[PDB]
Amino acid sequence: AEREFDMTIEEVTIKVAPGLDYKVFGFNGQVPGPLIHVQEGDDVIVNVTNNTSLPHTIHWHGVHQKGTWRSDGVPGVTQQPIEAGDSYTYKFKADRIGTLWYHCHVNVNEHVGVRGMWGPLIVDPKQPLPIEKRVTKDVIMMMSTWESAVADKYGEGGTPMNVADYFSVNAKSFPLTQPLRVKKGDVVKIRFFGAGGGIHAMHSHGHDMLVTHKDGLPLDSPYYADTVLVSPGERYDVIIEADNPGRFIFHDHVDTHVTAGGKHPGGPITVIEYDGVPVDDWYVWKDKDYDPNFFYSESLKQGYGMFDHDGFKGEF
Amino acid sequence: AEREFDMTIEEVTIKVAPGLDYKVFGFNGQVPGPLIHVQEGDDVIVNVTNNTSLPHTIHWHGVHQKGTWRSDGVPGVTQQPIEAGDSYTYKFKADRIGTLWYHCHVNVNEHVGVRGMWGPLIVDPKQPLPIEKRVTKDVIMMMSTWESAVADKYGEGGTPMNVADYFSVNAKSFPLTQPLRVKKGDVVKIRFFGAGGGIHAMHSHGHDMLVTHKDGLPLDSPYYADTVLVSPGERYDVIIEADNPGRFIFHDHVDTHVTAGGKHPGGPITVIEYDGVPVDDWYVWKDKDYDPNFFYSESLKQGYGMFDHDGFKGEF
Amino acid sequence: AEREFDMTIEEVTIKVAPGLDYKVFGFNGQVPGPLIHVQEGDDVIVNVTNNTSLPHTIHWHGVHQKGTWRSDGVPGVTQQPIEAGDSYTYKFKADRIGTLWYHCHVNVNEHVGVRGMWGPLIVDPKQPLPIEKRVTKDVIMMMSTWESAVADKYGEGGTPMNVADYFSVNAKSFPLTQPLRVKKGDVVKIRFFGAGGGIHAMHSHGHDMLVTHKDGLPLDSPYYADTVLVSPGERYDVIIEADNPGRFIFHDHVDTHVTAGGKHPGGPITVIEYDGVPVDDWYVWKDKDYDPNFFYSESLKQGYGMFDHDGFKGEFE
Ligand SMILES: [Cl-]
Ligand SMILES: [Cu+2]
Ligand SMILES: [Cu+2]
Ligand SMILES: [Cu+2]
Ligand SMILES: [Cu+2]
Ligand SMILES: [Cu+2]
Ligand SMILES: [Cu+2]
Ligand SMILES: [Cu+2]
Ligand SMILES: [Cu+2]
Ligand SMILES: [Cu+2]
Ligand SMILES: [Cu+2]
Ligand SMILES: [Cu+2]
Ligand SMILES: [Cu+2]
Ligand SMILES: [O-]
Ligand SMILES: [O-]
Ligand SMILES: [O-]
Ligand SMILES: [O]
Ligand SMILES: [O]
Ligand SMILES: [O]
Repeated sequence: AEREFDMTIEEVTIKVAPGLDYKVFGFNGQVPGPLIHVQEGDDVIVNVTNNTSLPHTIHWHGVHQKGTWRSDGVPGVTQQPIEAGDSYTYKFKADRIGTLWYHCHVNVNEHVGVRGMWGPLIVDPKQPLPIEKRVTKDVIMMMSTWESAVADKYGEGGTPMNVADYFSVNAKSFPLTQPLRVKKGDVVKIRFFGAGGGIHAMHSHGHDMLVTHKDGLPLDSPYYADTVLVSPGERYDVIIEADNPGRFIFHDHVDTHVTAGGKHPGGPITVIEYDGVPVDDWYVWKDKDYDPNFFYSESLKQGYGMFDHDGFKGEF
Repeated sequence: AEREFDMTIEEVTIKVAPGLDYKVFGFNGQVPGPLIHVQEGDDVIVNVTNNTSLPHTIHWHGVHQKGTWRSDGVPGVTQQPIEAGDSYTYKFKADRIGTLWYHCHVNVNEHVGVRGMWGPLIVDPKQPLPIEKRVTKDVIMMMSTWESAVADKYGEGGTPMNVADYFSVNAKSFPLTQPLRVKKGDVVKIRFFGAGGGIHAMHSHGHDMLVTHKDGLPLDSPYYADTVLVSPGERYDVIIEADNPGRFIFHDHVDTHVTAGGKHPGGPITVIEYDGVPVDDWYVWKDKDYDPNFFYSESLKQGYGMFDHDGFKGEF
Repeated sequence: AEREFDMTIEEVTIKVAPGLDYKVFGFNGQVPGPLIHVQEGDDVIVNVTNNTSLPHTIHWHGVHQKGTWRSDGVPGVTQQPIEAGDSYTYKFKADRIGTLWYHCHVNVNEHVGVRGMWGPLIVDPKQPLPIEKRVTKDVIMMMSTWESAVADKYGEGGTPMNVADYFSVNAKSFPLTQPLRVKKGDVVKIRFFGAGGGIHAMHSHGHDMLVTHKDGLPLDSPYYADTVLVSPGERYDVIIEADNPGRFIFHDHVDTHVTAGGKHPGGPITVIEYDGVPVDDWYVWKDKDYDPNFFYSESLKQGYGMFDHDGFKGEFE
């Protein structure tokens, strides 16, 4: 089918960590950008309006651009950039299946590295794996890093001379991340994204992960892991059988990554929280103000389209 | 069978490199911590006493904690910390096979990152692979990194603002490591662990490695490699057929890691030494005071339980 | 067959990026070093003369040195170093197939990390994969990093204390790299090497890569990827079917790696340029002064032997 979406680029401020508000260029004013969910073979049309002060593009990572290379989104190579105030339309056929993503391709070290210019693009195979058939919950985790020294000033950041001192999943640092709430018997698909410039060793306590897809394509030889290394650009899809009730932390195992501005704990940390496990008095997330769509799992149930999430919106 | 043992946590000092003594929090006062070797299905009981001035826990990485999540060792999630001077008992069933490990889960960026709070946990499968049946020598290699500036300073370190300037295997930097001594026809299992916060590209001269396990689970499709990338939290098991006598260095190929405080050589370097190869007067290790258990290879031969090793003990 | 080569080690200066000239120890005065291309089972003889002021060796990474360990090239382990002005001869049988490489094994954090002491060693299998037979273009991409503070000073660099602020493929930083020119129907083998001390996430726009070999040995279970992580010492071989005409950038996806001295763009970036696509006036590489051998693809067609390339040569003092 033909699916047409309108996107903006906005200058907004987001709260990444306690102690760290960050100036970003949010797609539709949010970080992660809106979930785009379509079916294998669809014709996609995205009209982009640049409501910021600087030029951008959108590149569709993993999208072949079969017969549409002029929509690849690379300045100086497939198009001239989208300037401030201007608009531009992308058209492509979603013939590549799986977990894809989209991001700015202007000044990528800064725009993608620390200005949040990215979001998920999920293409459903017309014919999914048997394994995907059993899935009861779909989960998106986009990891990135932040440089506090340049949080308020567009135009700097993302070089080897900068210090990345805050780490996140879906643009929040623990304890501002949210738990992954499951019930016994759930079949959980988790899609990891190396959205920023760091490497993330994602480790699930209490469970092994079945690695089923690399960069959205199904592996002929899936393998189990308790720790999955995710590096810039990559995606890994895993399956977790939620058959082991408890509270099980789920986090980046890169030691410096579980800090925030030098202080521990912080970073890409969540907790697999099983329904019905009694909450202890000392539980860090006792009485959490809970967001069931922090990993886009509600949005992912709503069919094809473009989904904003107010939990990800920034302030003007 | 039920395996019960007693572990303490001690403030001790170890020598990591010539010129670098390091204050660590050693399990049973040693780094690497004691080897725990059990069989698949064993019931494990660990009585832990914190004889240090700071709180810790012990998390059993790879252990599912099926119906025992309260033994997962995560402060604020599965337990309150073990305070200075107190004791805590962990109980779990070793139903997950393979190369596992354990480490503190309090202040992990420092404690695991630079204070040595880790050790190996090997669970023997009921049904080993055929190649595992042929193994004549079993080898543990736990890689980590060190920040010389905080060598004397508990409560500091393991942040992006620190500099990791020393590198090791089993808490020694070359030349203070030990050779891997083999004889022609040996079948060598090597287990690599990403114990600290760094990434290590483990490369065997003179030989290809067959990669057989990821995080302790057997791959359906094992593959050969001469260089295996090991990142924090991960384990890789390989097999080397010792069929090429010579002296063949075996080391981290990450260029900066074969240094020690800016000097070369150092870091995670050993040498596969074959019996009967004549020794040149210029061979760097011709007069080595040899420790046959530097890779726990002897301990691994002595039954099921917990094993200390005097060569890893620190000074009070 | 017996194949004998004479190699030198020279002090030269290479241009890594606009405004970054770098002092290196180039094999045959070039970085990447010369392509060595032999057949499985050949007996290789390499006579090395050190024309620089410092000691070196050559280690043959991936070469088993079966019964020839004393040619492994490691100082203090298998030999004494090759001192300034001296020579040394390596002999080994190429019985290990695939994408191998060679590099100095003295002071490696500096010599391999920033002095360009490395080059590719390709061993053709007697029995290549079926897919390898469809290949119409073979491509070598050797990634490394550079520390500008020590560009002019042999004897320093390659430590945790240093800052790697420039990045390259085959020792050039975009825009001084060259495009990968194909035509529709091409079958492209690319061989990625982690020559330096950095990690590189190589991403092909417009195409998936079929990953077929790890460290030169064929995988029983090849897999597709659009992003392949390459870390020091490793090689990956992939296949790209060139069936999607466009201009498709191909680059290290590690964000800080697409910079040069703190500026963007730069780093390990090329463009897959399909012959049939009309060139726009704003295209960054319109009228590029083109080197068709930037990825050794012409040398790789020219038979067994050792091949220099002037596009990689630096300047003598
Ligand atoms: Cl064409
Ligand atoms: Cu942008
Ligand atoms: Cu991308
Ligand atoms: Cu892309
Ligand atoms: Cu953990
Ligand atoms: Cu601790
Ligand atoms: Cu762990
Ligand atoms: Cu764990
Ligand atoms: Cu080596
Ligand atoms: Cu050298
Ligand atoms: Cu090497
Ligand atoms: Cu080697
Ligand atoms: Cu790109
Ligand atoms: O952990
Ligand atoms: O090496
Ligand atoms: O990208
Ligand atoms: O990309
Ligand atoms: O863990
Ligand atoms: O090597």
